[PDB]
Amino acid sequence: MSEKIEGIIDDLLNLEENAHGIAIIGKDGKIITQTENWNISNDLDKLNEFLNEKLAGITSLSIQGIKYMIVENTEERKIGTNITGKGHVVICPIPIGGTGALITYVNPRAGPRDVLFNVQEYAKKLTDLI
Repeated sequence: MSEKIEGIIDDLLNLEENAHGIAIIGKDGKIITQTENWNISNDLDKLNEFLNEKLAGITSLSIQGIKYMIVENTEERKIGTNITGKGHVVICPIPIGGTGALITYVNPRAGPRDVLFNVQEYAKKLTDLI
């Protein structure tokens, strides 16, 4: 963790109104940082399993007791939506198809595709820092 990474996250949160939570997984599979409104620590093994699964598949992912149905899975972005109104999650691998990730909890009132432009770009900003 660094203040450079903290600066990037703060910039993303101020820029992207529908980013309601952030977590970063380092290239080693460990949590670098996360926003204080959630904790993904007890779900890290399942998150890493999903992040690193090769496609040619995992259909749901639970984070902190919220079940997300997987509606999109590429090397660039993986999207889960809770279907009881609890929100969405967007996982952007760092690098594309890699072992690090920028994870965004998405405002329940938004669609998860709404944050993609910003989160995919900010994932690329973290390439050399994680």
